[PDB]
Amino acid sequence: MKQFEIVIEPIQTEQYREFTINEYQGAVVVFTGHVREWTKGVKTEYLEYEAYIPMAEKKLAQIGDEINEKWPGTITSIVHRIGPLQISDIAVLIAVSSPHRKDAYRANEYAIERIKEIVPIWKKEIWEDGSKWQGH
Amino acid sequence: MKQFEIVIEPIQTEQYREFTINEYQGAVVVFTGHVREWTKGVKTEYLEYEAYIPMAEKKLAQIGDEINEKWPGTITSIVHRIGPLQISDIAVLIAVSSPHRKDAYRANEYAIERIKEIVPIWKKEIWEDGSKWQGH
Amino acid sequence: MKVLYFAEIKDILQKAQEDIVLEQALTVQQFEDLLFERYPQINNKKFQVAVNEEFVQKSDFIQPNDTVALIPPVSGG
Amino acid sequence: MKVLYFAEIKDILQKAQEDIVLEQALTVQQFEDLLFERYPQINNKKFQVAVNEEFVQKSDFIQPNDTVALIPPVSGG
Ligand SMILES: Nc1nc2c(c(=O)[nH]1)N[C@H]1C(=O)[C@H]3OP(=O)(O)OC[C@H]3O[C@H]1N2
Ligand SMILES: Nc1nc2c(c(=O)[nH]1)N[C@H]1C(=O)[C@H]3OP(=O)(O)OC[C@H]3O[C@H]1N2
Repeated sequence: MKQFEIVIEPIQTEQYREFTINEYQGAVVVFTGHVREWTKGVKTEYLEYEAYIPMAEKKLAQIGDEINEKWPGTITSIVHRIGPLQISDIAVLIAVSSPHRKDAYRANEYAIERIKEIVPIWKKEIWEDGSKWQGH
Repeated sequence: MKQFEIVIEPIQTEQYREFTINEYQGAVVVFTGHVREWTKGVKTEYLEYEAYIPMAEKKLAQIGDEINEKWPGTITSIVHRIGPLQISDIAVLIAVSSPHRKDAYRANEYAIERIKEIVPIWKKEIWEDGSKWQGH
Repeated sequence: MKVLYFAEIKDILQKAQEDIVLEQALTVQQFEDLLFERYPQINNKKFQVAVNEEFVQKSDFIQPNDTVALIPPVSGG
Repeated sequence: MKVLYFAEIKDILQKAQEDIVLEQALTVQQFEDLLFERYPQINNKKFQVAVNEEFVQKSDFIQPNDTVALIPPVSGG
């Protein structure tokens, strides 16, 4: 298990909490992004994720550095899955430990916003009658 | 597992995430509170939580309701441990799922705030020189 | 009436609970007066009172068969 | 120079990489220019360019040996 990783296997979640804990930390926040079935109108069959892997892994490492700078005392771990994901599968997991609770919440929310901004990962939404790569 | 529970036994964590998941939920945020050895120079040997169990369980469910009120679509689960707790042991876990990520983070952070405010639970800091019950 | 004690008050009073017989109902205020005349060593300690697992005001009433709980400043999480 | 395509561009172009011989170093802008002439069918698609796994300005140079990736709007998480 790397601190920052792109994987093809289902994400084993609890080991990421463990990585971030030590005696100085009193808080851990874990965020998991799951595939939703319904509603921008027509039901999602599944999601296909792909990545430019080495650079994607680097950009995740970079977000960890930004978090260390902005919130010292934190430890961050991030993993993203690729390939076809089913309804409710974990696409992404972010774990941030910290001495006190607020930094953990802040750094964790920072991470997910930065992933959506700078990491070369792309999702394709497939449904019965078609499919389309997403932007933003 | 109860959705809102006080436990003596070590908290087993993955199940609380799983309780909150369904096809509508895009994000789960889980907060764990861990016993800290060092607090800005000060050394903790161990902690000792006690509680007014039936009231504390009522009050935790009341927070679930408040969250459902303020962030419709959320599912929430909360467990708090009592008794003597060692360094890095999980004293509290808070799991919130929501269709969207912002509600998940907001709702989780509200929950921990409210627990510190209303729920009848008390921690006793033990150090090598003595001990003391904490206030706010 | 079952009185319950927790945290520092449990420690001071050297007891976890007790039963006080009440002939008639009385206000939370009158209950505190009773408690402090019995236990001057806790007359300077902060707490809220819970009657049957809900927080109450000083003008609220305690019945003889009620359960009452002295809730010192909470410190959960 | 190794060129890497992803997402919608990978699908339009039916391929994930190709090799393109550059006589000399080109600015990012010139390379996009070359790409649109070579591939009319993607000149309405938005992308940044990454050289050796780094984002770059349009006036930065691509060396003949560099690896160049077309990064469409990202949709991770
Ligand atoms: N030794 C020691 N460890 C602690 C706490 C504490 O009060 N003493 N608070 C617990 C909390 O409720 C949270 O408080 P906090 O200040 O939000 O920091 C994170 C958590 O740390 C926990 N770990
Ligand atoms: N079907 C589907 N599932 C998804 C996302 C999505 O866009 N479509 N966004 C992913 C995210 O990155 C997070 O953003 P979000 O959409 O704000 O909600 C939580 C997460 O849901 C995730 N799961």
